[PDB]
Amino acid sequence: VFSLGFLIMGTICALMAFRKKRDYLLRPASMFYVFAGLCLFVSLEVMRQSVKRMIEYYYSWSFACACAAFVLLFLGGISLLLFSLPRMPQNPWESCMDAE
Amino acid sequence: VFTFSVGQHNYDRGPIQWMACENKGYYYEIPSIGAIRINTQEYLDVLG
Amino acid sequence: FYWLVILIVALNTLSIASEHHNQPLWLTHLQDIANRVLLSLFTIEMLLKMYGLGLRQYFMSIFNRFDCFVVCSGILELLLVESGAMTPLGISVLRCIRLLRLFKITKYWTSLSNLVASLLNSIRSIASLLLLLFLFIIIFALLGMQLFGGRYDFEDTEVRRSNFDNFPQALISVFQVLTGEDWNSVMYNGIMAYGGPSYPGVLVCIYFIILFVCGNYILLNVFLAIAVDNLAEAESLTSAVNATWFTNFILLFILLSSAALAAEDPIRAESVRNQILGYFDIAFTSVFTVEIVLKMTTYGYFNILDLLVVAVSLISMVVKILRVLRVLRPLRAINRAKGLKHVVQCVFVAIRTIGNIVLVTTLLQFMFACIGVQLFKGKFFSCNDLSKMTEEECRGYYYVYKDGDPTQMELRPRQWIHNDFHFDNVLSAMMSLFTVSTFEGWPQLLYRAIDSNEEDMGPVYNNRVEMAIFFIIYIILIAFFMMNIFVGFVIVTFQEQGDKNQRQCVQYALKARPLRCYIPKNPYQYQVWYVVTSSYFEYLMFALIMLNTICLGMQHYHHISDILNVAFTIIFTLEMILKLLAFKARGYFGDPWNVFDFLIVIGSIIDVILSEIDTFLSAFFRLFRVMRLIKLLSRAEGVRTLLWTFIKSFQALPYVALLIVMLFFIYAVIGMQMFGKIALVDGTQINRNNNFQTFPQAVLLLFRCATGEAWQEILLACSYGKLCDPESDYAPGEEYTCGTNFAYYYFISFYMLCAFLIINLFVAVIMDNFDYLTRDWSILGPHHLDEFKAIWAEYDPEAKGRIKHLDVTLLRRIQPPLG
Amino acid sequence: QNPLRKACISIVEWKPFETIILLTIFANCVALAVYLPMPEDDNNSLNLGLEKLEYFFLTVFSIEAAMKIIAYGFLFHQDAYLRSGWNVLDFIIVFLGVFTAILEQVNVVKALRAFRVLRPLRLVSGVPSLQVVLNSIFKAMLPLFHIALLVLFMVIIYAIIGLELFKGKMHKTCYYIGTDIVATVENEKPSPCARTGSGRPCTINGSECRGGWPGPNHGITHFDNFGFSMLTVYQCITMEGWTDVLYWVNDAIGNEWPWIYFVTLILLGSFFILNLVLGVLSGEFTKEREKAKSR
Amino acid sequence: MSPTEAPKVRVTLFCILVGIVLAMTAVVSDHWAVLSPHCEAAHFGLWRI
Ligand SMILES: CCCCCCCCCCCCCCCCCC(=O)OC[C@H](COP(=O)([O-])OCC[N+](C)(C)C)OC(=O)CCCCCCCCCCCCCCCCC
Ligand SMILES: CCCCCCCCCCCCCCCCCC(=O)OC[C@H](COP(=O)(O)OCCN)OC(=O)CCCCCCCCCCCCCCCCC
Ligand SMILES: CCCCCCCCCCCCCCCCCC(=O)OC[C@H](COP(=O)(O)OCCN)OC(=O)CCCCCCCCCCCCCCCCC
Ligand SMILES: CCCCCCCCCCCCCCCCCC(=O)OC[C@H](COP(=O)(O)OCCN)OC(=O)CCCCCCCCCCCCCCCCC
Ligand SMILES: CCCCCCCCCCCCCCCCCC(=O)OC[C@H](COP(=O)(O)OCCN)OC(=O)CCCCCCCCCCCCCCCCC
Ligand SMILES: COC(=O)C1=C(C)NC(C)=C([N+](=O)[O-])[C@H]1c1ccccc1C(F)(F)F
Ligand SMILES: [Ca+2]
Repeated sequence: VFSLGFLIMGTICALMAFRKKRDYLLRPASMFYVFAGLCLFVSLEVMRQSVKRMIEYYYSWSFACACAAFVLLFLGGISLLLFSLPRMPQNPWESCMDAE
Repeated sequence: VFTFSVGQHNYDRGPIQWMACENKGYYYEIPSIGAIRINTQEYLDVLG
Repeated sequence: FYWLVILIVALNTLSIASEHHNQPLWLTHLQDIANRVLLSLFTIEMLLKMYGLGLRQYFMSIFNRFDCFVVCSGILELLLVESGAMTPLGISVLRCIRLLRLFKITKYWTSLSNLVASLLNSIRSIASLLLLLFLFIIIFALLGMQLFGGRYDFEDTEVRRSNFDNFPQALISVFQVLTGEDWNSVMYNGIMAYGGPSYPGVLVCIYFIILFVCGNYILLNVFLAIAVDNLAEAESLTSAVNATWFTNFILLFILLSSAALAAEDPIRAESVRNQILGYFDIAFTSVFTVEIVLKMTTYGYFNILDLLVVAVSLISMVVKILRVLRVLRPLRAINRAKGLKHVVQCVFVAIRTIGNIVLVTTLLQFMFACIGVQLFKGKFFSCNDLSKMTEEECRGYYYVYKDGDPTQMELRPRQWIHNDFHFDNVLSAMMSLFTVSTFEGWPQLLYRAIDSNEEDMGPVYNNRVEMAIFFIIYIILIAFFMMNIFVGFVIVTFQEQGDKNQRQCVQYALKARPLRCYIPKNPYQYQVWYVVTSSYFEYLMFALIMLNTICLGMQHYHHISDILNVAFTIIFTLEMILKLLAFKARGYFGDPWNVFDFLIVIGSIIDVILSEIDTFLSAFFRLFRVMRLIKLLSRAEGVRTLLWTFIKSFQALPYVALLIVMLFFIYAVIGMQMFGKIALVDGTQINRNNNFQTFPQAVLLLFRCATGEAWQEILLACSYGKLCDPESDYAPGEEYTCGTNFAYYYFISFYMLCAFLIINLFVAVIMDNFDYLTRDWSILGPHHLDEFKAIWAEYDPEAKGRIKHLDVTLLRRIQPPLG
Repeated sequence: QNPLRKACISIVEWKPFETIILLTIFANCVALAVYLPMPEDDNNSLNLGLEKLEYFFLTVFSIEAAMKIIAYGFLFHQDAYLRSGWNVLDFIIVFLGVFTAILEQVNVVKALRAFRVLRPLRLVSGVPSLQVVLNSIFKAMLPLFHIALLVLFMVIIYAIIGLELFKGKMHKTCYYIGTDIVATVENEKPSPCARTGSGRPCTINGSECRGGWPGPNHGITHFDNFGFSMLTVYQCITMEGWTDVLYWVNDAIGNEWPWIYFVTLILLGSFFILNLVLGVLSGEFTKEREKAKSR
Repeated sequence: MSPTEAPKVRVTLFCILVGIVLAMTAVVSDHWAVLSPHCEAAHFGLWRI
C-alpha cells in the first residue's frame, strides 16, 4: 500500500514537471519512485519468508511481475535522478547548481 | 641423577647434560606429548 | 670475442642453473668438468686482453675491476674444497660466490649499465632515510620485547613462531607486521597474552595499529622518493552498415553473446538451463554470420579475429580445449568501441617502456633462486610427526592429541611429506620466491627455512636463525625497491605526455558562468530565509548530526534507542520543511545536497513508521539514519574538493576500468571451465564460500586473489589431485581426477596481469590530476577565482548576466593575491 | 644570564663530545638488545648485570644533562635548553630514567620500564643529517590531513553500518552434542553456524548448532559493539583477512547480501584510499623537486 | 527543456510506466506462490490466498 502510494505521489510530480518550465520538479518525483521500488522489495521479503514458514513452494507468475516492477522502478528512479542532476563539474570553473 | 629437558625452548642444555653425565645418571629430552611414554620408562635401562 | 665471451657465460649459466636435488651422477660430472675448464677460459680472457690494454688500464674501469675478484675467488675456492672445509653450508656459501660471474652479460648492455649510474647513488644519498627506517624497526622491536616478551606462554600445544622472545625474533616479527602479512594473528596472540577481549587486553592493539600505519607510511614515502629521484636521473640525464544503426545494434548483441557465457553450469553437463543457452548460441551466431558479408561484400587484421570467433562458434555450433577459445567473444568489442582500442594500444605502448626494468628484475629473481637452491635444496622434507627425522623412520602410525589433551588421542599414519613450495630446482625456487614477493605465505617459508637441518632430514626448531637474512634482503630488494622503481618508471613516464597557471586562469576567466542564489522577496518569508542561512543555525544542525552519530554508536549486544531515533527524525523533517518554506520549493531542489537531505528524510520517516507498524502487529531501511553524517561533507571544503577532484578523473577514464572488468570476465569463464567440478569440502580452499561453480563465485574468488589473499593456496587447491563433485560425470574408481596443473599458468599470469592493469588505473587517475596535486596553494590558483565567483553571485542573486557597476566597490573585498 | 660563576664545564663542552656520547648511547642500545625477557618474574645472570649497567648509563646522561642545563640558564632563561627542539626529548629521557630507577629502589611497576626504548632516539640527535631527514616526514604529512579525515570518517561510517547489520549474529556454532567442544575439521577454523536461517548448517555427525559462543577469533572479530566493530573494519581495510570476516558473516546470516558490504569497503576503503595517498605524496615529491630544480 | 523534453529522460519515463502497471497489478494478482503439503494446491498473494 505504501509503495503504491509513493507511485501515486510520484506520477503527480512527473507530470506537473512538464509545464511552466518546472524541470526541477523531476528531482523529487524520481526519488519517490525509488522508495516505491524499495518498498516493493521489502514487501517481497515478508511474503518470501512467509512462504518458508508454512510441503513444496514455487513462484510461478506474479513473482516475476514484482521482481520486474521493483528493479525497473528502482533503476529508473535512480537514472532519472542522475539525469535531472546536472553534471559532475569536470572543470575548475564548472559547479553543481550553476546558472543554466 | 637423571635429567629431563621438557618442551621446545631456546635455553642452554649443556649444564643439564653435565649434571646427567657426571653423577652416573642420564639425560632425556621430552619435546611433545608423544615422547613422554618412551622417555619416562627408559631410566630402567640405566638402573639395570 | 664480443659474442664468444657471452657464449661462455651463457654456457656457465645453463650449467649452474641445472643443479637440482638427486641429479644424475653424469650431471654432477658435467657440472665440474665444465667449471675448471671454463674458469681457465675466464683466465685467458684476463690475460690476453689484459696484455692488450697494456699495464695500468685494467684498474681504471670498475667494469673489469671485480673480474679479478672472480678469478681469485674461483681458484681460491678450488683449493679449499681439497681441504677440510666441510659442513656443506660452508662448501655451498662459496658456490653462491661462484654465481657472481653472470655480470658479464650485464657488462655489455648500454642501458643495463646506464640505469645503475644513479640507481646505486639512490641508496647512497638516501642512506640517512633508510637508517631512520632501521631505527624505527629497532625501537618497535625493543618495545615488543617489553610488551609481549616471554608472554606467549599459552598452555595449549599450538606453535606460535612469530613471538617477541628475543631480539632476532622480535626483529622478524616487527618486519613481518611491517610487510602486512598475517599481522592480525600476531595481534591476536598479543591480545590473548594479556587478559583477552576485555578492557585491559584489547589496548595492546594500539601497538600494532601504530606499527602498521605509521610504519607503512614512512617506508612507503622513502621508497617513493627514491624511485622518483632515480627515475628523474634516468629521464633527465638522457634528455640532456557503416551507420550508427548497424554498429550500435551489433555492439549491444556482443554483450548478450558474452553474458550467455557467464550464465552457465559447469557441473551439470547439459543442465535444464544449458540447452536454452545452446539454442541462444545459434541465434547469437547467425546474427553475426550475416554481418560478416555486409562488411566484406562491400569489401574483399581486426575482423579476422571476429571471423575466427564466429568460425569456432560454428564448428561447435581434445576438442574440449576449443571451448576455452570462445572467451574472446568480448574481445571483438575492441572493433566498434573506438575509445576502447585507444587504451588497448596505449597499454601496448606502455609495455614497451617497462621492458628495461623487467629483465634486470627477472635476472635478480633467477640469481636469488640459484642462491636458494644452494642453501635450502633437499631441506624442505618433513614427517607427519616431527620426532622422526628420516624417510625410513617416518613409517607406521602415531597418535595426535586433540586440544593437547593426553587422554584424547587418535591414530594417524605417518608419511614423509614434501613442502608445496620448495627450493629443489630453479623452477621451484623461482615459484617459491614469486609467492614470497607477493607477501603471501612468506612467514611459513621463513620458519621452514630456519628449521632446515640437512639434505634429506627433517626440521630442527630454530636451527639456523640467520637464514632470515636471505628472506629479508630479497624482500627489500624485490618487493620494496624494484617494485617501487617500477611504479616510479610508469609514473614518471606518464608525467610527460600528460605558462601553465596563466593558461588555466585565462581559460577560467572566459568560460566560467555566474551563480544563482535564490534570494527571495516578501520579508514575511524572508524572515525564515534569514534564520535559515545563519551560521548559528547550520552549526546547530552540524552539532545535532554529530549528536545523532554519537547516539548511533551507543548500541551494543546484550528502549531509549528508538525514541531518540524518532526525536531526531522529527528534528530533521521539521528542518527540511522549514528550509522548504524559506525557499518555496524552487531554491531548495536546486542544491544537490538538498536532494540528498530530502532523500534521507523520506527514508528516515519510512523507517520509523515501518518499525512502529512492526511493533503494532526490513533490515536495510535502518541504514538511512547512518547516511546522515555524509551530509557532514557540505562543510569540509578541502575534503569535498579532494573527493570531487578524484571522482572527476575516475569518471573521465572508464575505458581503463573496462580492461579490468574484461580481464575478470575472461579469467572467470576460463576458470569455471578448467576447475569448476572440484568438490566443496571444508578445511580446503575450494569450499562453500570460495569456489568456481557459478560466475559470481568465480568473480569473487578472482577479486580475493586480486587483493592478495592466500591465492597461493587456491593455486594448490586446483592441481590434478582433487576429488570431483558428486553431481558431475566420471567413470567409477576415476574420482580424484578433477583440477588440472594448468593452475600454475592460470594464477601466476592472472596476478601479474591484475597487478599491471590495476597499476595502470592508478597512474592515469593520478596524472590526469597532476594539476591539483602539484599546486602551490598560495601563489595563485582557481580557489581565488572561486572566491571571486562567490562574492560576485552575492551581489547578483539571480544571474541575469552581469551586474551594476558600484554594487566597483567589491574590489575592496578581495584578497591581495587577486584584488 | 648570570655571570660565569657556574660555567666550570663549558670548557670541554666544545671538545669532540659527539664521538663519545654516541658510543655510550650505542652501547646502551646494545645492552637493551641482548636483554632476555623471561616469563613470570624469572631472570638469569646476564639480565642481572645489565641492570647494574643501567646505573652507568643513567649517570653519564644525567651529569651531561646537568652540564648542559646549568651552562644555559637556570632551566631556560631565554627558552635556551628546554626549548631547543631536540634537547627536551633527551631531558624527558634522562628524567624518566632516574625517576623509575629510584622508584624501583623505593618499594624495596614495569609500565614506565617500557619508556627505556626511547633512548635509541638519541642517535637522531647525534647526527644532524638524520635530524633534517626526520623533519621532512612531518613536513610531508600535512598534505595527508584531508585524506586522514576521510579515512577516519569512512571507518566510522562502515563501523556503524556493520554495527547495525551484524550486531549479535556470530554467536552460534555447532558443538558436539552434550559437550562444550567446538566441532571442526582438520584445517577448518571455528566458524559461525545457523539454525532456522539461510546461514550454514554444519555437517559433523555428532554436532548441534547452539549459541553462547564468544565469537570467531576467540571473541575479537565481531560487530558486537562500536569498539570491536571499528577494530574489525580497520582490519578489513588493510586487506588482511577480510575474506575471513566476509565468510563468517556469510555463515552467520546468509550468502547473498553480505558481499555488498565487503566489496564496497575494499574498493573504497583500500584501493581508492591508497590511490589518494599515492597521488598526494608523489605530487608533493614532484613539487619539492621542482622548487629545487630552480636552485 | 534540457531535462524535460529530451529523449534520454523520456525513454526512462517510458521504462518507469512498465514498473508502474506491473506493480499496480502485482498488488492485485495473487499468482506468485504455491504450496503443496501432500491435491490442495494453493496460490498466495497480498490480500487473499
Ligand atoms: C565517507 C564518504 C563515503 C563513505 C561511504 C560511502 C557509502 C557508504 C557505505 C555503503 C553501504 C554498504 C552497503 C550496505 C551493506 C549491505 C550488507 C547487507 O545487506 O547484509 C546485511 C543484511 C542481512 O540482514 P538480515 O535481515 O538477513 O538479518 C536478519 C534476518 N531476518 C531479518 C530475515 C530475520 O542485509 C539486508 O538487510 C538487506 C540489504 C539489501 C539491500 C542493501 C544493498 C544496498 C545498500 C546501498 C547500496 C549502495 C552501494 C554502496 C554505495 C557506494 C559507496 C562506495
Ligand atoms: C587525523 C586523523 C586521525 C586522528 C586519530 C584519531 C583516532 C581516533 C580513533 C579511535 C576511536 C575508537 C574508539 C574506541 C572506543 C569506542 C567506545 C567503546 O570502546 O565501547 C563501545 C561503547 C559501549 O560498549 P560497552 O562497553 O558494551 O558498553 C556497555 C557494556 N556493558 O559505546 C560507546 O560509548 C562509544 C560511542 C562512540 C560513538 C562515536 C561515533 C562517532 C563519533 C565521532 C564523530 C565526530 C567526528 C570527530 C570530529 C573531528 C573533526 C576534525
Ligand atoms: C635476461 C633473461 C631474459 C628472459 C626474459 C623473459 C621474461 C619472462 C618473465 C616472466 C615472469 C616469470 C616470473 C614468474 C615466476 C616463475 C614461476 C614458475 O617458474 O613456476 C614453476 C611452475 C612449477 O613449479 P613447481 O612448484 O615445481 O610445480 C611443478 C608442478 N607442475 O611451473 C609453472 O607452470 C609456472 C608457469 C609460469 C607462468 C608465467 C606466466 C607469466 C605471465 C605474465 C604476463 C603479464 C606480465 C605483464 C605485467 C607486468 C607488470 C608487473
Ligand atoms: C603517521 C600515521 C600515524 C598512525 C596512526 C595511529 C592510529 C592510532 C590508533 C588509535 C587507537 C585508539 C584506541 C583507543 C580506544 C579506547 C579504549 C577503549 O576503552 O575501548 C575499548 C574497545 C571497546 O570496548 P571493549 O573493552 O572491547 O568492550 C568490552 C566490554 N566493555 O575495544 C577495542 O577494541 C578498542 C580498539 C579500537 C581500535 C580502532 C582502530 C581503528 C582506527 C584506525 C583508523 C585510522 C586510519 C589512519 C589513516 C591515516 C593515514 C595516514
Ligand atoms: C576503485 C578501484 C578498483 C575498481 C576497478 C573495477 C573492478 C571491480 C572488480 C570487483 C568485482 C567484485 C565482484 C564481486 C561480486 C561477487 C558476487 C558474490 O560473491 O555473491 C555470491 C552469491 C552466492 O550465490 P550463488 O552463487 O547463487 O549460491 C548461493 C545460492 N543459495 O551470489 C548472489 O547471491 C547474488 C549474485 C548476483 C551478484 C551480481 C553482482 C556482481 C556480480 C559480478 C559483477 C561483475 C560482472 C563481471 C565481472 C566484472 C568485475 C570486475
Ligand atoms: C618478472 O619479474 C618478476 O619475477 C616479478 C616478481 C618476482 N614478483 C612480482 C610480484 C612481479 N609482478 O609481476 O608483480 C614481478 C616484478 C617484481 C618487481 C618489479 C617488477 C616486476 C615485473 F616483473 F612485473 F616487472
Ligand atoms: Ca595477506
